[PDB]
Amino acid sequence: GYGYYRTVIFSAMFGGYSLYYFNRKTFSFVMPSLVEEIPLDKDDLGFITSSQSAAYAISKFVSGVLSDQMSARWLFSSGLLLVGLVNIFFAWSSTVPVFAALWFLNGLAQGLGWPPCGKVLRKWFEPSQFGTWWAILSTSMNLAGGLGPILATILAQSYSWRSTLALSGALCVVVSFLCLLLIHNEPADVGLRNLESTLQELLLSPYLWVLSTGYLVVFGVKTCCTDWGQFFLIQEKGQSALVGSSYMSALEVGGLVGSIAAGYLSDRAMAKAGLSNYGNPRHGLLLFMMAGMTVSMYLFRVTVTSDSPKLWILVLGAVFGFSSYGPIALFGVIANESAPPNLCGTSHAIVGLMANVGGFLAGLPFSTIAKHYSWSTAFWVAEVICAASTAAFFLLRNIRTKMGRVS
Amino acid sequence: GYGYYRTVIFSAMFGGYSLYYFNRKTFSFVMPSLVEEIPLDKDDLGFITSSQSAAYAISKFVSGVLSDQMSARWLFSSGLLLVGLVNIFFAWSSTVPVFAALWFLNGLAQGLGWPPCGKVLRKWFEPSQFGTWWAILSTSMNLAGGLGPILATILAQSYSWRSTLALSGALCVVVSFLCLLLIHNEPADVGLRNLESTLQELLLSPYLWVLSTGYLVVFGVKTCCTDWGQFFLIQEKGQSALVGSSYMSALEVGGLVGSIAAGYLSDRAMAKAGLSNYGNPRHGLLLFMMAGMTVSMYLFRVTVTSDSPKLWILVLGAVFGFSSYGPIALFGVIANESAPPNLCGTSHAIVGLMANVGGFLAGLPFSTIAKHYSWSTAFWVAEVICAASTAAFFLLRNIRTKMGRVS
Repeated sequence: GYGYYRTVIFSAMFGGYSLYYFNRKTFSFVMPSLVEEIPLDKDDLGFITSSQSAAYAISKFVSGVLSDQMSARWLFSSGLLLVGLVNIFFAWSSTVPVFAALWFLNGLAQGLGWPPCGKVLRKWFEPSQFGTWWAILSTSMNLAGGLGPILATILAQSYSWRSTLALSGALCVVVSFLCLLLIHNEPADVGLRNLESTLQELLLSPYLWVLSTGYLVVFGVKTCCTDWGQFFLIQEKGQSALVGSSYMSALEVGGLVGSIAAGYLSDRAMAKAGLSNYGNPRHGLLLFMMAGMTVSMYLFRVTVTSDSPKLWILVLGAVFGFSSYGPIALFGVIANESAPPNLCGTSHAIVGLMANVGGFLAGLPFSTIAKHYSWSTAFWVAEVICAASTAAFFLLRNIRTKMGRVS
Repeated sequence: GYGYYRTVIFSAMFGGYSLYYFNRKTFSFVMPSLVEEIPLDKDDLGFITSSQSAAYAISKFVSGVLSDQMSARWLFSSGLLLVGLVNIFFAWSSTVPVFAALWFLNGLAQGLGWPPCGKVLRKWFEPSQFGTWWAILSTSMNLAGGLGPILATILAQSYSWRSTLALSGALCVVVSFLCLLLIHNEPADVGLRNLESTLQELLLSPYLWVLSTGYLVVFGVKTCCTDWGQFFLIQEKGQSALVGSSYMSALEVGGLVGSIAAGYLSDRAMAKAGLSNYGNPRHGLLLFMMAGMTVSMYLFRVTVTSDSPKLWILVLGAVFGFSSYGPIALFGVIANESAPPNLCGTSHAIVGLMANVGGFLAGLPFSTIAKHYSWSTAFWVAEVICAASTAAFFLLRNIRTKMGRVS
């Protein structure tokens, strides 16, 4: 049955990508037991994590381009098998360049997880339900990030880092063998009905780059607020460290509920409409949430003092988390959905490369502006870029969203 | 008397820059008598005019940078003496490379006219009256453009192109000798009271480049509408050639009244305010007029048919001309006004180089988008860029407008 296959393939892909995001950050999760066992440096740890970041940028791009050509089930379970072999070799490693090289290989293999998920969600799930199941699979990412450090500290208190990370890699190998048999990349695999364009017809479509610059701005504003809202509450808003950490936790909880709400309400907006090729019924709430980022960063910049209570801090953290992790889910939804069927993952990779560009823009120039001028000037520049792109995307909401050839 | 010097120096500079803009386009003005006398090609004529355009781009930049170092009266009357010597040599010329080289030298010498006007208006006129006298000197430019072809056709019907252009150059020589003695570049020349920063302190100020990108967008949208609104009414709006030409004349008359209204009402807004260094009281109506460009191009794009009358065409032409030539005057006003006193012309030149960039963007990529997609898609991309920069400049209205050092 078609719904039985939707349930089974998405549950296997749910557990699979939870294992993916758990083993994208396992060295981050079991970091205290490893630095108790063997000594490292701060710059050495940063080199390992930056090697993963560079390899995972390259691998998101290469895996998005390759997921259109080769199948999704083999690319998915081969990525999880490579992650498992990497963690098996990593737990039995002792010297620092072997740590850095194997974690570079894990950065290469973590990219092979999500564009197969994008191809499966593209060919299986209807556009009237694509956003909410996309949001539940990003909730699998968030569930891995939640249950990661807790049970990681449990298994690092019970067993060592070698045993925990080796059993995690062996679990990736087992879930790879048991998720190769439980992903079908199209409904035409089991005999069900499915639901021509080239790459230059995707790249010359303006909606890919409007979507990419909107995702660039939204991810850069998300990343600068996520990385420096703690210091913005410490230094220019007079709040303590507990209020800044609880503001980050409010932004994360609001981000989970905002990703799920963006998916579900954008699928409600897609079911009620969808007769024309120009425009997108997901823009009608993507713009609500980008205006929510505007109103949220304004009411967090000018209406936060040292005397305004923690309730307003938590409310504004939840509303900016809502209004920010919603659009990142929606730019992923549209980069997979408004693309041609054989140019879906390429479109999502070209959009997701702007995550790397915006992460660099929120790391070095945002901290540069916050060091030279002030923190409020830097976060206000972020609010200006986000609100100007909110207005620009409200203008550009009615370009030809369905990409590829024009006929 | 201080007001007597304001009147006399501005009247001499008024007649001077009228002679400047009349002799910037005299070969364009007396073009029919010259093509009756000697034969040319369309690409030859285009090479002459493009040589002037390139030399005048280079000369606006070099003259703006040089007007801060050397005096304004000598640079001004030396520019007018060079224009006069060029036209004296040009009227007595016969061969095509001499035409192109002398008109290149006129392109080099027309740049030497306006940054001395900017320095004189900067040091003489108060910021509570700077915009309206700036607008009257741009009205001198428009008066030269109005009385140019009319009396040019009169003097080309009476005398030849040689006699007319030679008497025009001799009038530039006479007005140069009689305007060197009637421009004082500071009130400290005659003993009146006047009204430290470096170049890297100007270039690293963000308001110069926010102002430059706003002027880039406004001049590109002005230039694409001015160059292609005729064809947009011919081809996609069903209007005849007379309605398109009268729409352009309505945009020009509206542009003159909008430049003067921007200057006068921005000086009224400057007199009523002006206590802080952040923000600019001219932004409060520069944003009204950029929103006027937005509303004007929207109500000209979607509420113009083949059945909507010529009254709505003329009203929308006047309102977009208002709302477009207002801001170009105001970006000049602010590029001269919000700059340091010894970095005024450099700031105006760095802003005015974006006129060259936006003129190229409205020439080749705008016609490229209008050839590939449609005319309404191209003008809608122009409306999107103008409205997105309207919103971005409404955000950025409160950056530190006073440029230079921070103390």
